[PDB]
Amino acid sequence: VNRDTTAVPYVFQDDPYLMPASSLESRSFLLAKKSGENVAKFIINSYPKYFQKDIAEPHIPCLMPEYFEPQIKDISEAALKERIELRKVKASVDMFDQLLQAGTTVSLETTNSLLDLLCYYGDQEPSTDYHGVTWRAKNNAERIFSLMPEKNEHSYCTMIRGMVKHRAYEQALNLYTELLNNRLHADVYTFNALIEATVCAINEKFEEKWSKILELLRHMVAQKVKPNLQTFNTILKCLRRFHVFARSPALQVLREMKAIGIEPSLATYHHIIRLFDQPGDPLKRSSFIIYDIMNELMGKRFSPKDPDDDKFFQSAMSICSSLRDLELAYQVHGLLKTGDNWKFIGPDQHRNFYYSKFFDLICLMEQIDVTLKWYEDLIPSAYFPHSQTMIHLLQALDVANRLEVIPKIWKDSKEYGHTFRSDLREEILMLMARDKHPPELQVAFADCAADIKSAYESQPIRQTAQDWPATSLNCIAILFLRAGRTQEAWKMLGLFRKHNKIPRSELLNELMDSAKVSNSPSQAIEVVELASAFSLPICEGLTQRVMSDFAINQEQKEALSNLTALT
Amino acid sequence: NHHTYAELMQTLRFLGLYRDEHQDFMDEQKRLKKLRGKEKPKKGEGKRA
Amino acid sequence: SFFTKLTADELWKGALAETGAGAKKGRGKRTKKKKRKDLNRGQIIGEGRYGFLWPGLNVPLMKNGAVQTIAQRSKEEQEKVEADMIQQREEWDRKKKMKVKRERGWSGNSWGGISLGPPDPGPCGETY
Amino acid sequence: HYVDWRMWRDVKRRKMAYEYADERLRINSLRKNTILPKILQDVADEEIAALPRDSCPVRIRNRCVMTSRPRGVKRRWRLSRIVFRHLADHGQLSGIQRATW
Amino acid sequence: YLSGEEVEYECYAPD
Amino acid sequence: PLPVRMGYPVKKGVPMAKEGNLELLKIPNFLHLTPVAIKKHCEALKDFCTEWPAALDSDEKCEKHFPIEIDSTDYVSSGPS
Amino acid sequence: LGISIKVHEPPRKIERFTLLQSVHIYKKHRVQYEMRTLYRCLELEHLTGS
Amino acid sequence: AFVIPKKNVPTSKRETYTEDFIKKQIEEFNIGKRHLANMMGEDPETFTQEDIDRAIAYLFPSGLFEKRARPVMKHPEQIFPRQRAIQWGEDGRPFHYLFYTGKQSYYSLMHDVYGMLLNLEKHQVIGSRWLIKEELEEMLVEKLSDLDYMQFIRLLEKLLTSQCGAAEEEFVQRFRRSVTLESKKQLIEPVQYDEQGMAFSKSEGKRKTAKAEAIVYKHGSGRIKVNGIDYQLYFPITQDREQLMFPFHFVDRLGKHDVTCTVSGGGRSAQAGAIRLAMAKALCSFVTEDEVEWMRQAGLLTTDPRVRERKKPGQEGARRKFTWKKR
Amino acid sequence: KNRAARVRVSKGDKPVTYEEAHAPHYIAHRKGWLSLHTGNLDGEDHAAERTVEDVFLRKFMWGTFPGCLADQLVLKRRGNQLEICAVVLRQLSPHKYYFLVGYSETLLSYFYKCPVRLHLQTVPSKVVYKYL
RNA sequence: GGACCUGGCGGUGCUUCAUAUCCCUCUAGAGGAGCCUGUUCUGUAAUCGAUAAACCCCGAUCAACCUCACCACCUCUUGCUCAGCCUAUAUACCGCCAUCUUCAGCAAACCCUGAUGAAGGCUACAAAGUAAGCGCAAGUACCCACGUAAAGACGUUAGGUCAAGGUGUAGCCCAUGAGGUGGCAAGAAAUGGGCUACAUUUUCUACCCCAGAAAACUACGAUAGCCCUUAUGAAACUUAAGGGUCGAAGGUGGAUUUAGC
Ligand SMILES: [K+]
Ligand SMILES: [K+]
Ligand SMILES: [K+]
Ligand SMILES: [K+]
Ligand SMILES: [K+]
Ligand SMILES: [K+]
Ligand SMILES: [Mg+2]
Ligand SMILES: [Mg+2]
Ligand SMILES: [Mg+2]
Ligand SMILES: [Mg+2]
Ligand SMILES: [Mg+2]
Ligand SMILES: [Mg+2]
Ligand SMILES: [Mg+2]
Ligand SMILES: [Mg+2]
Ligand SMILES: [Mg+2]
Ligand SMILES: [Mg+2]
Ligand SMILES: [Mg+2]
Ligand SMILES: [Mg+2]
Ligand SMILES: [Mg+2]
Ligand SMILES: [Mg+2]
Ligand SMILES: [Mg+2]
Ligand SMILES: [Mg+2]
Ligand SMILES: [Mg+2]
Ligand SMILES: [Mg+2]
Ligand SMILES: [Mg+2]
Ligand SMILES: [Mg+2]
Ligand SMILES: [Mg+2]
Repeated sequence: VNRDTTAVPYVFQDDPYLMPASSLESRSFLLAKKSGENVAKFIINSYPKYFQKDIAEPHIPCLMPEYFEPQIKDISEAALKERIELRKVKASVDMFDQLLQAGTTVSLETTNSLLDLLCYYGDQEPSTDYHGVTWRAKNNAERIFSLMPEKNEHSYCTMIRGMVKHRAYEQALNLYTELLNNRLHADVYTFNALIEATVCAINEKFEEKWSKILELLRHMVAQKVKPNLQTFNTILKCLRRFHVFARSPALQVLREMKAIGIEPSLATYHHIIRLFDQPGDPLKRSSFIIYDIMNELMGKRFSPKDPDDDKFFQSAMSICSSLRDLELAYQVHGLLKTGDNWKFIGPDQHRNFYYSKFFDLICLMEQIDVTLKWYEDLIPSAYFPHSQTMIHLLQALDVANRLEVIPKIWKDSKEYGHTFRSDLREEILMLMARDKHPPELQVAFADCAADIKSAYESQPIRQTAQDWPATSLNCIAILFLRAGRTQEAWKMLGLFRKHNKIPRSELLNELMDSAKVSNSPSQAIEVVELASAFSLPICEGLTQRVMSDFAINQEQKEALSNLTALT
Repeated sequence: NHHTYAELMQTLRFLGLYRDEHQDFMDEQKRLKKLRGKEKPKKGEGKRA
Repeated sequence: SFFTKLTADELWKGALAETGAGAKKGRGKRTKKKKRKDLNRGQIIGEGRYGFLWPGLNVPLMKNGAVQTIAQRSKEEQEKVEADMIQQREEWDRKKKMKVKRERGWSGNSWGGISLGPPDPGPCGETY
Repeated sequence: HYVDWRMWRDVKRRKMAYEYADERLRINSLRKNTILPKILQDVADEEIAALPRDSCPVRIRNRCVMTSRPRGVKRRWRLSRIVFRHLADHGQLSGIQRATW
Repeated sequence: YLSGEEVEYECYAPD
Repeated sequence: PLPVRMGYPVKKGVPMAKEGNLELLKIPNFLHLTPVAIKKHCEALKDFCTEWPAALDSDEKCEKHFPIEIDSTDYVSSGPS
Repeated sequence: LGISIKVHEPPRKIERFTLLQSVHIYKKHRVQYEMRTLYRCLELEHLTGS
Repeated sequence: AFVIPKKNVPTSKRETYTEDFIKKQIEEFNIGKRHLANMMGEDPETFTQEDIDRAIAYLFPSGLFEKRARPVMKHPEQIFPRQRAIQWGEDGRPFHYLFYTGKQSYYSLMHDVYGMLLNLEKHQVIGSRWLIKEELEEMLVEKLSDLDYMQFIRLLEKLLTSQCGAAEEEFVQRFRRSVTLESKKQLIEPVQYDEQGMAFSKSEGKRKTAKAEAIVYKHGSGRIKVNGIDYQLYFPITQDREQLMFPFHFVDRLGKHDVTCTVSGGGRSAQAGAIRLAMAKALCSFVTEDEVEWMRQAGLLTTDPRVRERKKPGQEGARRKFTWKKR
Repeated sequence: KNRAARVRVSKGDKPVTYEEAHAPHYIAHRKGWLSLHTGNLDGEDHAAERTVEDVFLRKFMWGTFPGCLADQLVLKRRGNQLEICAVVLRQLSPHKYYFLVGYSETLLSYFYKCPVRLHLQTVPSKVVYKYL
């Protein structure tokens, strides 16, 4: 089975009233559903006795309540280990202090397991359901560490990693000196964090920072420590600041990964992609970096190795739009569609950005017959469009001279939450009323303008004053005339005076043609009366046209004389 | 387990997630009986003392 | 027992006693009559005694662009909510107690002389 | 929260009977044969008679689980005739219908 | 009787 | 996308439409098991199957080589257990 | 899948039982219910365990 | 203005289906017809109503005993009841000159039949029946009384007795519905041949819960075997043997055929009855057509429908009631 | 006179649904069952337990979606899956329906120790079969 | 008080009817005997409900304890329950039903007649009625299209059930609530229904229909009484089954009465 293009994603309720009709509701409907699940889990864990009857065979461990409270109330080492597994930072510290004051021996493995908890969360309690730098100067972690009687390599390593995680870059480098003075050897994970601190500790020129890092890497070779993927990924992530200076050094890291035997992940290329994608002219370098990166990734199935693997596709598509290369965009999307690579697209914000840049590049550089196939395959099945993509789609229909689809784009626009977007309704009306069309099309454009008119009339800002742009009124009126709904067009002329919007020259001339056909002198004067209010120069010439074209009654002649008096 | 069912749904009502129409009906009858003077006596302070 | 409970419609149909030999021949008269009340009228889904604030049910889901978390009203803040609901209940009762009194006829208990308004509009858009 | 005090007593009788089932089974085995001496069986008679009265399973009553009706109960659904019919007549019991033939 | 006289727009994706 | 109706109609009436039709909701439908789907499903399940020995053409030949027969029964019911 | 299959319909079973109609007395008035179990038997032959 | 509870007749009113409604229901059926054909992987062009009903029964299996309550996807013409057309135009003038009778279609027919009877004067059974009132009420698209139906039939009969011509004969046949009679002629079993080449026929019979299958050989000496036993040993009761004699005796063929029959279920009498029916049905293959009609008229070829009646609750037996207690 | 599950004739102003309009003798003839499981088939066990669960779920959903249910629930069991199919109204905001779906599916999955899914079909108004 | 209408009633007329149906006719019964079981009455410290048709092997597809709601004695008091109550009221009710119904009618909305009185509204060669809906019908279930089920409106009997559960009103809250132990349920008698009989179309045995014996004080006939054993249970003179012993009334049942096409 393949994706159903007429449906919204499977997570939503398949019901016309409950299906999301916009990108905002797509995000909010899932958050409301997750909120309901959290409220259920909150109750399940708060009142576990109601949910303890197990009638399932085989047993389902994942449908039983969770118990987050320690059940050992004795003061001993085996009771501390329980509070460390539950990740009780305060209880574990209190239990560790009392245990220490009593004079009982606490093992080293356990003392380290307490630092791993404090050093990771920063002496703060992890988030629960319901009851700048963050390396607190007064922190239990540093205290317990000092009081510690015997300190092994692992004790320092967890202190150095915790400091860097919480942005205490300067303290972590100072602690890295003691480890060396004590003839100890750190691990790769400690070195990964120290590379992050070397770059972020102080602001200096690239050459200074690039000389320290190479010293850390050489130290890692002296200590017989082998670098992992995150070692190289941290270097490339940290070189993002220097941009142009780090472009060639960054490519030296990539070539080193290949030789050593570490395999670049999606994150490894995301960092290189972002490093080379600096504001400027991308053609000079970014062109051949993305073309070579995709030839390497062609036909490769990916596995999660780095936390930043879900950012490559969003980054790669962003450059394809910048370069305006549709062949490359298909290769990026082709890579996303091989095997299970589609799961690396990222969160909802990254999924909507990826498809916006991808589709907006299709509408621009792709044939309109294929553009409308992607429009059907992606929307709403893959993502809900932003109002700027509906505009990019209309601009593509205009360039292709296929305007019979405009009424469909408006129908879909409403179903995607763009009923009350001003930039969109103006764009639709301007294209429809730009030029005259055969009677069949003109009638269709007047049924759409009518529905747009209703949208302007029933805006949610109707509580406040209604904003009727000048272009919108002129276009909606012109479309009614060209369709033969003159009765509706004549009624709208009042709205030019009510809102004080200048009538367009074309609208006034076409109104005369509808009058000369109906041979109604009063209406023709009503037109000259309108243009006279705004003091348009064409009016004085139009009054001459009205005289000859239409029979002027004495009252009408005096009325024109009154406007002539104004002239 | 009638305890579990009664205790669970009573708890869910206090949490605002379950509407017990029967319980609401009983609560309105008990409220209007106080205004009528027919209130439950205190244990030990019954009409016989 | 939870399983012995009934719906409001069943409870009111029983309590009101509108079907029966009493109501067949008007064998029972009603100076005091049980009056049906909708007890779900002013009730909000998600609102309970404990005063929990469920994001997406009884409070907004997002606040300041971020998803709200489970919260509970303070004991003082919850008393006000309860008091406000009781006053809203007496106000609603006061709105039903305020009924516009119609003019009487030839006598206070007589129907004679009372206006019934204009006759109903006929099927073919006829009016009176 | 059980339907009535009579259902609550049966709940306790079923719980106590479950706790003493093995003990009663073992003692009864000593009484239900012609192999062991009467002196031993007479002592076993006294032992099982000294167990709590509500441990005896003959005192358990199959009451309606929703109304506690002690008679007119259908064992398969554990419901009284009245409650069963209410559910059956509203189409809420899978596969059950009125029988005409 | 005498005591008391007895007692629209739909749009997609509304916010 | 089918104008399917269900329900015993009232006098001079028609079976109820599909919208809000509980009788159609009560049916265990087979929309997921259309002949087109079954054939596509079974093409993917062929890689999981093995070939019966050609030598065992008849029951008498199976009895000769495999004289013991073991019968066991599995029961598929609906419920948590 | 290339499996040899035969089908037949074993005879149906109808289990009937009687209940009182009234809540109280009126013994001679009953309501009778039934459960109908219908069968289909697919008989597959000469297939491997996989 | 005083608010007497406002009235609404439309609530319980019927929903009339305007012609535009049916026109759009047919567009949905044609689109759905192609969807259903696509679901089942069949050609949409040759997709018939029999295929639709088969596909709907598979996709939406319903065991409801009443077929009218089962899922259906039919052409709107079939589904929606036929709607009487407008009986006047925009100016309000009725189209038919007999409108104000309220029965323009019925009284127009009486006028046409009465007019034909007049012209005749100025000029001068087994396989067909008259249509029933419910069929006349559909040709006319009106509701009719019983006496209205009789008056129309009495007027048509009065037209046949006259010297009605061809024009007056096509008209009457519009109201004559052919009655298709099933033939009571007994179906003859095929004559088979055994390994030895002896001709025989085979049939079956049922009496109460007894089921019998008899093989009657074309030639024989009168031997009857019941479950491998001689008939007089299997049926020691003289009445059961008389039942076996009845078919052969009735056609004068005692001692001319050999029979091997198997019988199961029922009692001794029901088994003899089932064998009687099985032997008679098989014996019909070796007698003339006239003899088969004589056996039919003698009750030898009819399955007896008399089976035990169920007991009802609240009474002692199938019919016997409990004693009406002394008052 | 029989009373069981019979909406009685009135003045022609009472709207009844298809299910409400059919007395018990029409069960399996004109109307189907509101729950389908294997407990009531011959040779099958645990009918009592399936019956109690069904009675609870109907009360739970009635009070969990107060004023929203437009018809009786249809309960389906396949294997250990429990599917709840409900016809609801279009008055509550979609956010509140998604909250209650997530909440109800989770709470019922932990209560009965089985994967539970809730399927909502919305109708603008209660579907009326006839006016009795 | 006058006139009239409606209803009820008439030891009120005529006419045609009932199809297992009012009478006779047909078949097997009840009414007499024993036993089983229900009710009444009496008895007991010791439930309740049903109780003319439409109660009386009825709520019970079921009481040795339990069940249980009763009686006696003892005990507990925020009590399995954000208490509890089988306490009063079915003449406040829902729920589920009886009953005519072994019926075919009920009926909104309109229209017309009687002076626009209470009232009435049909004639087919037709003279003011039209009628949604409900019931019947149709359809469906069982073995058919037959039959049997099912279905059977509105209304009648303030019909039955607060003790299925729920619940209005009133009442109890150291008691009208809760628990424990033991105990009640018998028969002077009357009566309803049923079972077994009184026998020869029978009894016993073999057999499942070609037999041999029995056949009036050792026959037919108790499923009763008494004794023993076994089964279930913790508990059995008590419940059930079996054996032994015993061998009674009964000799085909008045008025009257039940069911069956
Ligand atoms: K009279
Ligand atoms: K007798
Ligand atoms: K009642
Ligand atoms: K009650
Ligand atoms: K009460
Ligand atoms: K008797
Ligand atoms: Mg007054
Ligand atoms: Mg018992
Ligand atoms: Mg009989
Ligand atoms: Mg009845
Ligand atoms: Mg007698
Ligand atoms: Mg009594
Ligand atoms: Mg009484
Ligand atoms: Mg009474
Ligand atoms: Mg009576
Ligand atoms: Mg006791
Ligand atoms: Mg007792
Ligand atoms: Mg009491
Ligand atoms: Mg009553
Ligand atoms: Mg029939
Ligand atoms: Mg019947
Ligand atoms: Mg019928
Ligand atoms: Mg009474
Ligand atoms: Mg007491
Ligand atoms: Mg004896
Ligand atoms: Mg014993
Ligand atoms: Mg003797």
